[PDB]
Amino acid sequence: PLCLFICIILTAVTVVTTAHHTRLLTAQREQLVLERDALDIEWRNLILEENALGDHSRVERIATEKLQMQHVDPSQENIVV
Amino acid sequence: GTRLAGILFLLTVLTTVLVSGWVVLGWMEDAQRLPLSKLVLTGERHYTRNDDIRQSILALGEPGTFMTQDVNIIQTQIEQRLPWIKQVSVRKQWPDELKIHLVEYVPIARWNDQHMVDAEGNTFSVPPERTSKQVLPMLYGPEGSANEVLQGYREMGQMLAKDRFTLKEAAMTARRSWQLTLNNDIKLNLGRGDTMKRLARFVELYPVLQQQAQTDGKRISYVDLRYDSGAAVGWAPLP
Amino acid sequence: MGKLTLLLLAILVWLQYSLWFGKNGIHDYTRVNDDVAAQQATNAKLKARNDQLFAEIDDLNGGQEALEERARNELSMTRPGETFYRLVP
Repeated sequence: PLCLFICIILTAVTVVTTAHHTRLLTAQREQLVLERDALDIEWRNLILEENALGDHSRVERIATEKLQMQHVDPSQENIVV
Repeated sequence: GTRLAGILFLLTVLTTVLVSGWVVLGWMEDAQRLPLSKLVLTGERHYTRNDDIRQSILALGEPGTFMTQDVNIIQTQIEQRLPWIKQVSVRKQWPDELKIHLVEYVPIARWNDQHMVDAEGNTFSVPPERTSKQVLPMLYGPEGSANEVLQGYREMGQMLAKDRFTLKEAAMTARRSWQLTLNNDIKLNLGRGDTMKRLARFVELYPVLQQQAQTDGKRISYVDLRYDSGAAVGWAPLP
Repeated sequence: MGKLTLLLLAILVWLQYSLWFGKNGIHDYTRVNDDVAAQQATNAKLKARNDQLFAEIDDLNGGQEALEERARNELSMTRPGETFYRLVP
């Protein structure tokens, strides 16, 4: 009967609902690949900034200014498992 | 004779449901337009006082009445006024009675010495007057790390409690470095490295430490384990 | 019962077909939604990894605790008055 004409509009408004959220999700997926790429570039630059600060010749220079001393073998108590 | 009495019987049964319905309809109009003032608190309450729910309800203004008071507005106001409420569900009924169900947060530790954490990592706050009776481990960390530090406490605690140590405080930095505080203010300065491997090194090295501590008559101040297969020990005098 | 009920049905099934197998359809939703799910899950771990290193950098300048951990873990330097112990298997 025409009761299926109700079911047609019900599936029609279902299509426009799906087509809107999918079109909304693809725009979000495209934003996430830009975020992933932006994260890796930030990650690479951070590693290079760590090598500069985590240099042993630099660390030893500031740690000696922090009143520290190299490991001395005599003043070293040893324990066996 | 029969239909004569039957019609009279018809009207009598008719008239008596009309006037009696007229009575109960008046019994409800004088009842459904009264501001409900009976509330009942179902659920195990440990921090909510009875006055807490009361002053937080009437803080909105006039109580209203039945069919004019919204549920989702009352259960919402409770959640913001009482931050230690996990689940709240307010209900109504034909008379003047307000069913309110409460589910509270069970604190397992303190969060930055201000708020608290439960066993599932949820964060919440409680006024300090109602929890000063509890001895609780004091956890620290960045803003969102509430559940992450809790995983570290339960893992490092069970290793320390296995050798009869009490992990009083456990702090994590935003760079994920760890400082543990044990009983009698000895500080374990872990690092971003193998905290589980460095902590197990301490419980194996501890019996040697207290020997020279009492040999030289000194109290252990801190134990820095930011090494590999090693540890630097600080000292302090005793009172 | 006839073309008044059959023509109304052949359009509904073409609408059901275009809903599941169709541009921006149900199967397009499921596939894209799974991608968006796994992406932000991966980006969450990456951001956590980057924020942690950012904290290390933010402490290596204008701070000492992250520098002092490198002064001990990598150069074995100890402070004066700290009795150094070492564990051997």
